[PDB]
Amino acid sequence: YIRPCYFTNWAQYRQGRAKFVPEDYTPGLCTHILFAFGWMNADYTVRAYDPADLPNDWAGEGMYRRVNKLKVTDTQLKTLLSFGGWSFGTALFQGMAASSASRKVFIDSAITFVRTWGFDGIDIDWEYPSGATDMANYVALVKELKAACESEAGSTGKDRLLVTAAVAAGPATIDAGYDIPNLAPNFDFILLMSYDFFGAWASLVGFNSPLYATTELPAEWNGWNVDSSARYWNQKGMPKEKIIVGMPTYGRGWTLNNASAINPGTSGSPAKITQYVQEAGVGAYFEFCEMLANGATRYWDSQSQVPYLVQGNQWWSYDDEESFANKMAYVKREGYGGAFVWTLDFDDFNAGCSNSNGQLYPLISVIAKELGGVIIPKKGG
Ligand SMILES: CCCOc1ccc([C@@H]2c3c(-c4ccccc4O)n[nH]c3C(=O)N2Cc2cccnc2)cc1OC
Repeated sequence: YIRPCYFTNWAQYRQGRAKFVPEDYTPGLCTHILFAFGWMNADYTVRAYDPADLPNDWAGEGMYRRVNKLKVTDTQLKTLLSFGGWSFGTALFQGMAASSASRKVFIDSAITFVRTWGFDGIDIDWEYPSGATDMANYVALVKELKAACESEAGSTGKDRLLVTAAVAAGPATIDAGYDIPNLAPNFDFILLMSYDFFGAWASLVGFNSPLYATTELPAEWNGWNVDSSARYWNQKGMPKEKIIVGMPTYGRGWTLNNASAINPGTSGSPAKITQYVQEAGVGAYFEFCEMLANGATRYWDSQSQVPYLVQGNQWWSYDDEESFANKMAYVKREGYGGAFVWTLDFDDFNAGCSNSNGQLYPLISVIAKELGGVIIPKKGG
């Protein structure tokens, strides 16, 4: 079972208990660490996102080496350099993928870059390719990228670089952007972004990552859930061993319009900002645990098999130990390739919740143990 985890190189800048560096990783937590993110130049060459990624005078070894140095104490761990994300937008992807020669510049620059900095593969999180032009250029990029990685491996004798992508879970996005049959043979696996189905961008109070649909939400959304999107990628021609189910350690929240209307499918505006994530409508597991300690009421959605909590006018959809174990039993029963996490930094990665029994990574640990057979230690002696 492939169990990748996203490392974000800006989580080191969060405050106090939220500060996350690679040294907070613990062996066997993941089989793959995706480094979010690598960056691009206007000419589509590759560069570091953060100067602190490279060995420097101020931070020292730098985040690339500090993440890759994790492979000495986790001897089966592989790393990948990810490109894109939502903040990256699409204008630079659209230009880079526009021609054989613009793609090759990125492809050659990227393969060189990852071999220089110790990564075992290249992850494309273009969010999102859209339309016939994009759809064909995206298929050309992944085929040409894999083609170059095979060559480089053939020439060098090294194990071939991995070629993955974080991909959309929404049916309309999936249709407008991805020629799956022409993509599947050139991908090692895809990180299915089976979350952000509902969110503060809209008034519809819903679930970030419902495993199944619920009749509490209007039928028009029956496809916006983990099970439907994974099936959709399988049905369009991605093999299951390549579909890695996405797992959020963050949650999405709302300021209710009516404090006594607390059911899924009510209406609201973005949630109040939380202390450490500092993004309205988003919040981390280590923040939700404190809400539960400070009086929030925990609810379980039986149809969608995920929790929500309510505290005053604050309504939060999130994931916990129960929803994680239910999604992992889901992954095994249905035979998908494994599960990945967005992100390591939103789990209670240091058993720092006031409520914590000491378990490091209470959420991600369930994936190590239920998919990997790995027991993550408790903090302390
Ligand atoms: C669909 C709209 C959801 O809104 C999102 C906004 C941003 C990201 C996230 C992100 C950020 C970012 C980081 C910390 C705090 C605020 C931010 O806006 N910077 N780059 C990225 C990124 O790619 N994100 C999404 C992502 C990429 C790959 C895999 N999983 C998630 C995410 C949002 O949800 C997508």
